[PDB]
Amino acid sequence: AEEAAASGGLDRGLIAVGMGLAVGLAALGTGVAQARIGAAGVGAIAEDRSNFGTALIFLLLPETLVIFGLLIAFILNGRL
Amino acid sequence: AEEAAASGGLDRGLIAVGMGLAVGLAALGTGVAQARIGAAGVGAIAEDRSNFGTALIFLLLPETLVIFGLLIAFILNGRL
Amino acid sequence: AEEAAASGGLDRGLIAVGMGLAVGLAALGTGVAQARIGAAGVGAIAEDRSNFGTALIFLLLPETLVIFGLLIAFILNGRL
Amino acid sequence: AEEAAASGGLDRGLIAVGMGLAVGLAALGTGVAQARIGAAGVGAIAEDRSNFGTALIFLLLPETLVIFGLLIAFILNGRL
Amino acid sequence: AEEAAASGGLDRGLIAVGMGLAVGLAALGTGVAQARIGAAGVGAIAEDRSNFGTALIFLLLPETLVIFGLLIAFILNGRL
Amino acid sequence: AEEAAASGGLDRGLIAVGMGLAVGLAALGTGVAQARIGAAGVGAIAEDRSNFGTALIFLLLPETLVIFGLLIAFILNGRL
Amino acid sequence: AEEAAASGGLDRGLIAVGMGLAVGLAALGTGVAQARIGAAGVGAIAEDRSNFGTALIFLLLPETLVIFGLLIAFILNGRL
Amino acid sequence: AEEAAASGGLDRGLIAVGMGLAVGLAALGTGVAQARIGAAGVGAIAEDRSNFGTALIFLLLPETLVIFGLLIAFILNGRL
Amino acid sequence: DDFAYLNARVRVRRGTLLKESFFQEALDLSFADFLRLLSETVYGGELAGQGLPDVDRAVLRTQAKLVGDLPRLVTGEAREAVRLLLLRNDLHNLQALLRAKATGRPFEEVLLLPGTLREEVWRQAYEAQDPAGMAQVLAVPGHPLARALRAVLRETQDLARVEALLAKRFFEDVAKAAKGLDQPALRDYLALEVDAENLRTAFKLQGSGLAPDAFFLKGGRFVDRVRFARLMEGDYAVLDELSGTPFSGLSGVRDLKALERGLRCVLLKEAKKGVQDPLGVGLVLAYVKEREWEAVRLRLLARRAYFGLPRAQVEEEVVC
Amino acid sequence: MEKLVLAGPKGRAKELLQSLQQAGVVHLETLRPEALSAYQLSPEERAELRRWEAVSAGAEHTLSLLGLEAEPARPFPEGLEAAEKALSPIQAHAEGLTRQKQELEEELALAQAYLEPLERLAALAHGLDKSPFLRVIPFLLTEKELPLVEEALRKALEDRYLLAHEAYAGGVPALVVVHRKEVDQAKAALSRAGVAELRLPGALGELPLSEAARRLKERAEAAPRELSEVRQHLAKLARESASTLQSLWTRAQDEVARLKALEELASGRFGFALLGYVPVKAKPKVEEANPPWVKPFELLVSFLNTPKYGTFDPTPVVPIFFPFWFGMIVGDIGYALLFYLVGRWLSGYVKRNEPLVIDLFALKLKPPVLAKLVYILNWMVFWTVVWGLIYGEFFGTFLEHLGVFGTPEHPGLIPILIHRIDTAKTANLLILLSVAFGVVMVFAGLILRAYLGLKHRHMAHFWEGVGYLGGLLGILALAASYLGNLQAGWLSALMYLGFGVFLLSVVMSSIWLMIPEIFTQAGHILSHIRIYAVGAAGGILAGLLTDVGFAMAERLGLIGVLLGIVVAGVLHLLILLLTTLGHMLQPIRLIWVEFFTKFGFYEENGRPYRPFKSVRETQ
Repeated sequence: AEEAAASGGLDRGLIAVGMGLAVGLAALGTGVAQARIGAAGVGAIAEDRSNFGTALIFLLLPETLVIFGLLIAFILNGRL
Repeated sequence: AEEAAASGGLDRGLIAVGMGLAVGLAALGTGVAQARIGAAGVGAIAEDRSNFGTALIFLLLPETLVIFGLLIAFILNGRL
Repeated sequence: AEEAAASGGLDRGLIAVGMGLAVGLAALGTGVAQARIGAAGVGAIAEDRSNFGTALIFLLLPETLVIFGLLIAFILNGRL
Repeated sequence: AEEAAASGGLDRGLIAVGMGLAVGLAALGTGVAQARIGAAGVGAIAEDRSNFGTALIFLLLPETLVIFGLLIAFILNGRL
Repeated sequence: AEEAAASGGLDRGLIAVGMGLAVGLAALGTGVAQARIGAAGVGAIAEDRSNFGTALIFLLLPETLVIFGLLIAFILNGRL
Repeated sequence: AEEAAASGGLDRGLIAVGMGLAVGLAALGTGVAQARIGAAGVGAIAEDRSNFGTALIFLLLPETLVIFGLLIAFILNGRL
Repeated sequence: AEEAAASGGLDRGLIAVGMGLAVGLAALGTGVAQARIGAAGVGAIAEDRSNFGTALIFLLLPETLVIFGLLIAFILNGRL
Repeated sequence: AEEAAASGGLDRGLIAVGMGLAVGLAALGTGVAQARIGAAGVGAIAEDRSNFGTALIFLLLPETLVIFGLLIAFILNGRL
Repeated sequence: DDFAYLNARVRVRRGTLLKESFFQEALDLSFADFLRLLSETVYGGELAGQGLPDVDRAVLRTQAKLVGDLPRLVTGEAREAVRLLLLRNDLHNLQALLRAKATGRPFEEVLLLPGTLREEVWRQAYEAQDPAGMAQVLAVPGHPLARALRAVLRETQDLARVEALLAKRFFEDVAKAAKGLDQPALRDYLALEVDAENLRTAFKLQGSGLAPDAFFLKGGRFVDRVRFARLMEGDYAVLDELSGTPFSGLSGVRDLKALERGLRCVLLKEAKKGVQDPLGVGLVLAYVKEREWEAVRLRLLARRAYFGLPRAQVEEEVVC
Repeated sequence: MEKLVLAGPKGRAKELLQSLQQAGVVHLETLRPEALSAYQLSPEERAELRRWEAVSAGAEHTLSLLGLEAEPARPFPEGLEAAEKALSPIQAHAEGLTRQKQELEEELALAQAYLEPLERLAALAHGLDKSPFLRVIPFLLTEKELPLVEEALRKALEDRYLLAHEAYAGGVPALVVVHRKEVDQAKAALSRAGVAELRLPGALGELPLSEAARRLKERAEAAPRELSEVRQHLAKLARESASTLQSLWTRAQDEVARLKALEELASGRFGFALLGYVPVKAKPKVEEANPPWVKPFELLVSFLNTPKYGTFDPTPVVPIFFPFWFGMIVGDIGYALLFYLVGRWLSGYVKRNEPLVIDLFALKLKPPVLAKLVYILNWMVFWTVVWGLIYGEFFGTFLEHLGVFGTPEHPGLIPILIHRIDTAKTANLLILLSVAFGVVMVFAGLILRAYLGLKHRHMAHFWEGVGYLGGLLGILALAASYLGNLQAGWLSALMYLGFGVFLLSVVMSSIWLMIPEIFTQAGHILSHIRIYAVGAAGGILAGLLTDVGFAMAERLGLIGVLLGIVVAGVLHLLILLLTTLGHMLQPIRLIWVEFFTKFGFYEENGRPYRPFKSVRETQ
């Protein structure tokens, strides 16, 4: 919903319970992923400075999942 | 739900109950994601003082995961 | 909730469930971040007494998360 | 006052679940966070008795999360 | 609720469900900390009796966490 | 209900169901913690054949929690 | 335990659920507690044929949680 | 008693729900336990290629806990 | 399983490790004063005679009870992780044992300490009279170093070859298992051990006319086939392009002794900063390199003192 | 006059000098390290030191062998010559006795193992083990191995071999007897099965079986009698002369320390150094110069006199501990009542333990010297149990009453039925009464913390320490708005806004580069509140376990319940102890929030000087 008054929906409340799951689990997961690449990145600098770039390209990838999740939650709930 | 003031309808309650799942699960994810890089991160300094900066900038990224989960929650809660 | 001390509505009880999660879970995440980084800090002091501080600055960063949970609970139960 | 009953109520029971999350989750994170610090603490006293002070300060440190969680639960449940 | 000599009531019963989560979780965290440290304490005394006292002090510390979870729980249910 | 209660029915039964969660979780934390150490502990007994006992006593310490939590549920579920 | 009419009844069910929990939960904690210590301990006898007696006394200490839960469960939900 | 909610109503309903938890948890704690002993057991057959009999029996010991929980529940709801 | 008790047992032990300031004192001492000093330490606690055979023995026996007793004290997933570390000290025993059976020489004048294969496994193996039977007796503790041995023994019965293909196949075996047991601390180290091995295989076999690709096995960080080929021609300009690795210090160095010194000091360093990761195998990792390196300096300081060698000949090799 | 040499630290130059000046030593002049150089020990001096170490070590060696080691504080002045002549006969005698003893013990251990097999084996081929015509080979087989071995030998050796066995209770020692020159073949057959030849250590192994078997039977009978004697002679020697060694040990050790002192001072390893002169008379004189409260205070005076920083006395610690510490004991039915008894066993004596002998002569599990030190501690425990018995009637104010609550002083069925500390109003005030002391301690630590930076003259500590104390006021302010709501705490709802300005406004004057970290300063405030609350409430919980341990938890309560509940009560005792000892660690856990964070206290993250836990161990 809106913070302003311009929404109402008996259906929507149920949609909020179900959608809270998807964002929350995607952020959990994306984070756990992120950490492995970040620890790996510590190693990457250690091995060779020049290919800090390699850590960067892999590291972008789990971000896509939360971001995708945020858009799904808005469409299903909060679009109006 | 409501932003200002406590919920006064059963429907407002039920939405609040769902929305909590997203900020909780995220909140946990920021936590786990910080630890693997964070523990290593001390090691970054240790090995190479100059590239202490490299460890921090990775750690910062999981903070993003909570703020994205909050924004969905902040908007969605106000009305049904 | 914002109104709860010895009685309250059924509705109010429901906002208290959902918002309760957000803070509790931050504390949870803080503790996991702390476990790994704290444990690493015990290595650092052991080796050299003087760089207790580096461990402390890295550690100071997951505290921010516990404070973030508080604010979500605070706003959503009822705006200051 | 803050958090009390004498008669209970239907409203109270839902209030009781909500306040229960905060203490329970915080203590779980305190327990693990301590546990790791506690393992590493064997090592601090062992190398030198000149870092033995440092080990005591580390051990006290994960308590703050649980204390903080007691407080959020009392406040929410005793503010009008 | 009450805990004078009985706690019977459908309403109170709701409070009983709510609190037991908090005890549960707090007790769970205690289990991981206390045991690991206790094993660690038996190694300390076996090599060196000059650290027999540190080993004992560490054991006690996780006991506070499980009692916290009981005390909150009693409080919501009619107090002590 | 119990043989030291004389209040049964639907009312005692909700409390019994609900409070039952706490002991079960106290057993879970106790469980996982006793097992890890106990396995390492076989090597302890193996080494110390005159101080074999020490190993035995450390095992007993996590159990203290489960049993303590049962006794708390006993009070709550019957005090007559 | 028993099933009858004088170890049976509707009155008996309220007792049976609570007391039944006591074996279940005690059983939960016992399975995990016993497994690692028992896994390693049977192994010792395979390696070293002088640890078999030690392994058997050692094994019963985690067995104690189910035996305890069982005594509560049996007596309270016995006859009368 | 039995598991019903129309052969005793609301009073009965509580027994059925609570008893399910004892079995469900008996099954979780056993299931995980079986894995640990299995994992260690492989070593024992490789090491001693005729001490096949020792590995199978050690494994049997966690099964005991599910036969314990699952029967207790069954006898009690078998009364009616 | 689990390192929870075991790490804790090692943390008490890290207390009685020999700090840098002992070796500093020891150089200033004669052999008589060295002997009084040595007896304070835990290696000193196994001492049985003033002379050289006895110093070598007190050192070894200290390593046998405080370090070689670690794999027994754990089982399973813990045990495989700890085991890989222990395995290098077991390979040293194995290569010598395999050589006593084959060339018919006595059981004696070999390295024996417990690790993963016990003393009795080495005696039963010795007394075995078929190489295949010798191999099943070794396969009893369970480890990747059996599986490595077993394949090489199928191709050949020639001593020099079994030694080389076993070592090559063994580090390859180690690497795959280790990658699958995770942790950043172990991974960084593993990479260095393989990189160091690669350099070192190239040095030992230098100028034998052989293939340079045979000295490179996966696990690397910055080294490759071409550096090996140039190195094999005798060119050390390859080490002068090697930076971004902690072998930055090998640049402008061309003596085999300085080069190899360098690799052992680098490996020491990685492990010493693994105590910012003490969880799991990290701490044990640091503990084994330090007990090994310590033991080595007391043996060099004892030799240096007894025979009155020049101070600078050993002062440099007793510090990194 | 006698020349005397003095050292101290640079920081206490004036305080050390004033004290020495008073003490006896006169003519105190300062000496810098360059002056101390060139006064390193001459080679002769080093030889005395080497020799003093040998005597020290040499005693430790003799005295350990003889029995137990004990280090007294009583030396006996003697020469180099006198001490070495003392030491040489006893070390020699004892070395000799222990060697016999080891040989006697190893012989027994082998003979106990291998007499029965060698007897069996010898018997089987009696008088045919010393013949050249026949060859015998002994070896052990288990029931399992016996068939394989027989097959292997039979195929290898045809039917002109003799395999005989005779039992012994378990496996069989077997003997194969074969012709001379058929030895290699015979051996080869055992080796293929994996069985090998049994040979014993030393001459016995090499002797014919019949000789070896007769002699082993003889050694097992003789050894235990001779072992007894050697152990006896050794015991007497300890008994008579354990003291001689101990007194040499102490004296030798004092001389080693003196000569080490001069080598350190000589390399200019003490920063403040003095020279001065004492007459022979003055030489002793220099070295020479309500119990709960007074008693620990008189020992603490030794730490009053040595300061180390801007710190104040470590003595505020002890009266903060005592109220809070006594109030962890609050039972009156089988908690504080049982615990009364415990006090007497540590402040008297028991023999109901084994490692503990009689306490009255200073003999415990703890070392005999440590046990004499912890007399004071044991008293301080005795004072805690006593006062806890009084605070057990304080608790019984909230229980017992004949009208206010529904439980008499002693019901006539069983003492105590149901606790009546389950009143909601009653639990809250005892928690809030307890909280008030925790607050008093927050002010006392941060007020000293500021005074610390004023008199240690580092403004950065002064400024930070003042500011953090503003936050306490905000913390309490905010609470009142929730404990009294708007009925009370509407007298601090507007001061709170400004209390928040004070937290930050003084801290920023030092700047500081981690402003967030101030959160953790607010964490320390919060703990004093929660710990005192835990100290009351968790204390009260201790009592409420005693419900089901020495209070009605059988039938409806009746006469029989009194002596029936004790089944669960004893089991409950060890459980109860473990959790309540956990509370008694709260006083020190509280103290350390402030003590190691330099709140008018010496410590601050490391640094020499003990945690108060260890100080109070002996006091």
